[PDB]
Amino acid sequence: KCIKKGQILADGAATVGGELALGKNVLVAYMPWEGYNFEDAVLISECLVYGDIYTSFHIRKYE
Amino acid sequence: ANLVFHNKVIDGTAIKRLISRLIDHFGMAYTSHILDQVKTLGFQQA
Repeated sequence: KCIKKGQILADGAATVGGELALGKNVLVAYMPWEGYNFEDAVLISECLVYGDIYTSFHIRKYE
Repeated sequence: ANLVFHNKVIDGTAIKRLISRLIDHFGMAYTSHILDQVKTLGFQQA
């Protein structure tokens, strides 16, 4: 592939195709559900869990 | 239980006034169970 000076070569973390990508597009409904979204609670599906939709890597350092 | 039969609406003012009258008449132990049941009914209809 021919490249110009200043064009993208690779994508980093939270970056897709040269854009900032901090989240996911998920199917969402806006309704009360048996009090499990009372106040500001959020009810989610297992698909977000076993699909690894919101899985993140966290690295600690011990010196 | 000689409860009056509400037939118009239950808004925020009505439910607050109803609970206060239940505490005076039945006490806090009875009303605590009434609150648990009304909590489920309101959640189940929302």
